[PDB]
Amino acid sequence: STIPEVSSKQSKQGTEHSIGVYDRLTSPSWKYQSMVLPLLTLPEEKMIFMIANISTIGFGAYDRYRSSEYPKGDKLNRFVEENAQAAAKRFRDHYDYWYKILDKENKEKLFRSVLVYDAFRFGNDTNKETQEANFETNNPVIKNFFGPAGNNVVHNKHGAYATGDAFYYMAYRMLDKSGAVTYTHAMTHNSDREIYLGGYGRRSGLGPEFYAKGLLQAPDHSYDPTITINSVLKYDDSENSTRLQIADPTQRFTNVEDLHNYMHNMFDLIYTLEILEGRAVAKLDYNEKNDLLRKIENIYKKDPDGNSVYATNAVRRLTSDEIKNLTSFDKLIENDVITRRGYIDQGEYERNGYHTINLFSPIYSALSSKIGTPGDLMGRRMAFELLAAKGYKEGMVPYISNQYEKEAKDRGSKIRSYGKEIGLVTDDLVLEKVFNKKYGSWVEFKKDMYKERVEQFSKLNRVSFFDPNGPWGRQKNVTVNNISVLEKMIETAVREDAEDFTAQVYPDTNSRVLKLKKAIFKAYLDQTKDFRTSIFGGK
Amino acid sequence: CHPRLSLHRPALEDLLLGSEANLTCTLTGLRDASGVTFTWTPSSGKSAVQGPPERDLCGCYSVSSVLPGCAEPWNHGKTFTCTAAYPESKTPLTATLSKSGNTFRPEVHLLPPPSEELALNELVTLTCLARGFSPKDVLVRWLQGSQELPREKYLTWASRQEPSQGTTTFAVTSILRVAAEDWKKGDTFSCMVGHEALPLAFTQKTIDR
Amino acid sequence: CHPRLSLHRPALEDLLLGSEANLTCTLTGLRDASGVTFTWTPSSGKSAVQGPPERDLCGCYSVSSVLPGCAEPWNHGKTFTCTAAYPESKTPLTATLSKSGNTFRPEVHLLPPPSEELALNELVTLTCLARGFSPKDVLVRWLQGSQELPREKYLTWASRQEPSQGTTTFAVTSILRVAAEDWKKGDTFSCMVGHEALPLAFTQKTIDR
Repeated sequence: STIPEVSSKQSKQGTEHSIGVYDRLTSPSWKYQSMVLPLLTLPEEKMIFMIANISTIGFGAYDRYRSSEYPKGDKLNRFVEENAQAAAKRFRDHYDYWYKILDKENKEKLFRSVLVYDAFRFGNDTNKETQEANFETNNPVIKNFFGPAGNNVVHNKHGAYATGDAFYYMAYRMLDKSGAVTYTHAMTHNSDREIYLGGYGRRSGLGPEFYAKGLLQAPDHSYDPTITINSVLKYDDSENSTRLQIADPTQRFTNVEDLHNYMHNMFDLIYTLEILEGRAVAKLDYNEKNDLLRKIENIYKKDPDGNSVYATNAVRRLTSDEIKNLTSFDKLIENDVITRRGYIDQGEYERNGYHTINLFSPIYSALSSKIGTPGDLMGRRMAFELLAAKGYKEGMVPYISNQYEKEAKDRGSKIRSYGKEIGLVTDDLVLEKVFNKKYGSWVEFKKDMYKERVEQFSKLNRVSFFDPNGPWGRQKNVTVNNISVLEKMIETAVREDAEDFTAQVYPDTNSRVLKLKKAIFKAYLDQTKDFRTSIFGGK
Repeated sequence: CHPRLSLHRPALEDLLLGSEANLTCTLTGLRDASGVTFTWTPSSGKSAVQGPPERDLCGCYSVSSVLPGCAEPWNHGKTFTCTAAYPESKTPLTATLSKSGNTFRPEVHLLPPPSEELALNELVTLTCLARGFSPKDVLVRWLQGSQELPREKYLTWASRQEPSQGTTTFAVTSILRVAAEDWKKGDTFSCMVGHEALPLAFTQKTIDR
Repeated sequence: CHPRLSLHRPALEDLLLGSEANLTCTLTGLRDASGVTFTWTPSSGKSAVQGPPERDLCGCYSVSSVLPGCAEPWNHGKTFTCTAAYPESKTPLTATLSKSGNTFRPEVHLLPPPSEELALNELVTLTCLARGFSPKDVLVRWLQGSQELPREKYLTWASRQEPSQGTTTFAVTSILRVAAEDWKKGDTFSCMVGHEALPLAFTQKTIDR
């Protein structure tokens, strides 16, 4: 690892700290230590490659990556060496970032040993067909190593799945970038209760996929306009344009306070953008306001238990009384309105679903469940907002860790699930805990955040920017100095967006407001070297 | 085609000159047959007339409804809400129409032709100015004496937002071309303007040499 | 969606004020991504740039091209023909643009506000007339002394067919609001009118009390 301290801890042979493959395989707590002999008596030809890490051990066959136009030989060897080294460095960078972030002395639990596999789908020299293996094929790789290392994989149709103590690539491939992204997702699945959270388990209602895709995972691309932290992979190859993310994860983050400051300032920008969009939306006709906004509801469907606590977020078309009540910006938070731009769905966002959160789509709703499950989209949004307001250790983790479950159970809220009694922690309880007495209800907390952001950009804002995004006519200079011009442009863009919203196929990426928001975000992210402080200067 | 339901205000000629106003709730993007319903919340003694499907952009069928005799309900102040159900999706799309408040009485300013145009005396560029009105629906036409000139005989621009502070009024200008001898002869030319904001709904500005 | 290709002239500001004209070749109805080839027949010292795709109605993906520095070829008289080949059909569509013949010099007639409007003296509504030009591309502004007023401070109409015999000319009108004090004091008002047919490309009409 990059940090000299863990490098010193790893260079020594000392168990529970050594990076050495042999020390890990020999020592207990390794599921299949039967690999040690076949991995030592392989026939001389190079068949398999191993990628080690501070927390994981990688296994893969050369035949996995062999292809039609890509046959065996020296070129296969060179490609495999280069990408194995690159993937090992990326994995090391990801776990170095996590080691920096964890400071509750839970970082000492990162020295575990977990194995990952490739897909056993070896390619041929003639055609790009990765035929499977079933411990009986004649490929020497499974004859020599994978066979004797006895463990069967279910061979799922698609998707690299985690088990709980191990992992196996199924559809992706560990050398590529998507390999690293799915690797971060996989380790979020595998190290969730003990490592990423401070020994506290998952929230009583939320499933394993809640923590996987929406948060605690690297963005699927650099394009992705989603609130997430680029943790594993770095890139500066013509990707500077439309980055919308962090270029250097191993350099941007040093400790918890840096991550908290970065998230806080990104939310400082996003709150200003949301405030401008909401102010524009408030002064609108009935039909446009109806077609441009929705409402989010909590539906307590019947659980796979005797309980009904677990809530499911559902988005429904809002009614006439609500839209009549929406006379100004501040009422938007009151009536729990969500924009249609990125959340077009009119059904339900089912629990345990791969739901992300859009960056430029405002969610004015401070909705929280009076029962102890907040749902998926509201869950992720509130978790990120809390991470912005308060650090990683207090906030976010208390929001979703069952950390207060013991105190909630002490206060009451007893419940029985899967034949055993267990405590139940509720949104109001965590709100009272993380903020001792500062906020009475979540609506007040959201309003206070918006208000403080309002005076914050009232006092300060940066001077020079070039985010024109006009017509095909050459327009380059806008030099937004006071946010009044930004608000005027946002309002004009919203009024324009009130039309041309009757598209069968493409009603979203043709929206002017999304492009303007993206331009503003990119200009502000590039102007500051790191994210640093968004609104700086004056006025 | 994803359908959407919209409402259109009645023509100002129907609103003013027409005894019974027809108000329309058209539906576009219907990618199926005419298995649709057109429901009007204010049932002020009117029936929803349904027509045959019409091919919209890329050939999508479009079905429309008409609520005739809407002048009295409009005079009654009742706002219209139109709800429709279509076979493609269960959810019913809704559109709402309401009275446009804060209307402004237009002002008419007849513009005599300039001296340079009058100096040529080949033709006179008779011009009229309609200004100071909130709604965008204004009927403008040129009147010669007591005889209304045909629409092809004069030229007029569409209404647009005018530069103003606070009040969002609109302006309209019209141009008429006729022989210079008629103006000098003594026969005057009139600018006849109609707008629903005025209780009389009409204003005339006339001048001659 | 049916593919459709067309050519568009550079903006009149680019045509007259702009040193390098940017002429547009746009394609609509392409049911796929930007796997298209755009070729200009008069590609004399110019580079074709294809930018982001613009999604039109009904999901028909559309992309366009820009030809910078076309002012000299436009002054050279070389017609611009654009050929587009798209993955949907092997046959490449072709679009042709040629110089607009029979250009007519506009006349600018500054109309003082009417006496009735001047009688109120609260605000005088200056009127500018742009008439008599075959091409439909005319730029009009209002000039206050030596300072040009912002476009948001005045309203101007668009080109439209006018009733004329033989020659197909167009007429545009511009309007402006200002107090009578400046008109009475001596501060004159200028109407800045530009058109490509004029060799000087600009005609100014100014008057005051």
